[PDB]
Amino acid sequence: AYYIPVLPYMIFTFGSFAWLIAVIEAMVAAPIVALGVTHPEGNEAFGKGE
Amino acid sequence: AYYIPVLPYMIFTFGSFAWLIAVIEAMVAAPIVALGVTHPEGNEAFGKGEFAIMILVNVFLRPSLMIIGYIAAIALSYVGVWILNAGFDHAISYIQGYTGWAGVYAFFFSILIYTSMYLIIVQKAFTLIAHLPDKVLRWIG
Amino acid sequence: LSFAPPASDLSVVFLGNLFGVVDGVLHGTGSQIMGNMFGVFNSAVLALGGIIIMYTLMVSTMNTAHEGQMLGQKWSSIWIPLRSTFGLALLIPKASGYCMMQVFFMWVIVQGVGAADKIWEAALSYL
Amino acid sequence: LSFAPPASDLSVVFLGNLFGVVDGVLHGTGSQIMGNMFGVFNSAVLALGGIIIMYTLMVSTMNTAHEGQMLGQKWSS
Amino acid sequence: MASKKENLKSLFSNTRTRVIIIFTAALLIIAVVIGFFKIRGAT
Amino acid sequence: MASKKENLKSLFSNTRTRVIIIFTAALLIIAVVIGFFKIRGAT
Repeated sequence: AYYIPVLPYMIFTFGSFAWLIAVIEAMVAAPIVALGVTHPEGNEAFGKGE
Repeated sequence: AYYIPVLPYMIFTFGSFAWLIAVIEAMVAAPIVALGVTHPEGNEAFGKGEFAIMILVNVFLRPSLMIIGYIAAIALSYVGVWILNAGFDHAISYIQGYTGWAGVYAFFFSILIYTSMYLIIVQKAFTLIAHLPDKVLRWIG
Repeated sequence: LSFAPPASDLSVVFLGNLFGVVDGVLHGTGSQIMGNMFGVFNSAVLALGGIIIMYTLMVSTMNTAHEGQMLGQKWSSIWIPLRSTFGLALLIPKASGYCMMQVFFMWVIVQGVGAADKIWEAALSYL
Repeated sequence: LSFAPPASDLSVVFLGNLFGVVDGVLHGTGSQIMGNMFGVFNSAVLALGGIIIMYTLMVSTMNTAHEGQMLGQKWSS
Repeated sequence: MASKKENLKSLFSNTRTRVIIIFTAALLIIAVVIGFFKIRGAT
Repeated sequence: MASKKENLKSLFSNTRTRVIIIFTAALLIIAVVIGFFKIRGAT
């Protein structure tokens, strides 16, 4: 009667929170990826854009 | 009132002493890089320079990224707590037949969720300090 | 540009009482086990490295023997002398029990320390 | 519909409350330690990227001096 | 004949190559000076 | 092709290769002497 009615709420919080940590990871990754513009390495036009 | 107020200190010392391990790692790797310098393969001035560069950038960068993780962690704890505050009151409504003792321990139960979730909310934030540096090395190399 | 960390930070003095004394990078003194133990460890790695380099010498001249060409083709002969002297020099411990290669990595550690101080100081000033 | 989340969603509200203000995408301010950390952090990374850029510039120039071509081969003009 | 000095002189002699490298150098140096500027501003 | 001995002899025969190899063997023997002397002095 108790654990299950609330447990998916908790799991969805941990999911959206993993999303939070991942978007912070992205905005820390931004400087390196746009710094990679100066390098013409690879057939891509973005340098190291993978 | 106790465990969270000190927690960032505990995990920050763990990450910092891990950085210390990175330091001994680097300074024992140093003579091996020196030995690889005198290697007769090729004509490069670095030889097996990939190790030199990667552990070099690892140890050089580790401090600043643990700092950014620390401060982003105090930042993330607040968003976590207001997410939990905004979600808790509606997440319990129908749970609070639910009469008598059912109303009582259910009341109990909600705190044993609230704070316990709180306990790990900030906690994951602080795996965040342990999270950026290593994953950082996976993009540069 | 560059920036040496403030004198009052405990990061560098904790480095100092751990590793002891590093020439030209730090002046604090602590438990001097380090200097001597990595001095002897560098000497041992020097011996085994001389053995391994002699091994690579026989194998390199052996591959050159398969080719029969003078002056060698697998290696550039103008960079071997400079390369060998720089590596050998970078592998001499001093009386402190430390090479100059470890000197540049302790330099990099204190520079990363300084970067951390920079970020953390900007943060604290903003608060 | 065009990709435009509603006004009443708290996703963007706490998003911006975490990252202070972001120009042209976010309206509102919160705990703005975030802005200063990205300022100093971007400055540090652009200085470091600059020194790596000159390092790679010397590498490319020595490679193209070895080859004898102009501005290298992989690097264009 | 041909050497590193000859290559650097040949690259410098070409007007278009010379000008594009001096613009790129100007961009990088102005980047590092503004970098220094908000280091000293941050401190 | 000739045996390894002839290529080996021709390799010493060149004055420039000879001097660089004896010089490198000189640093090698010196380095192993440093290793011996301080593993002894340390003990």
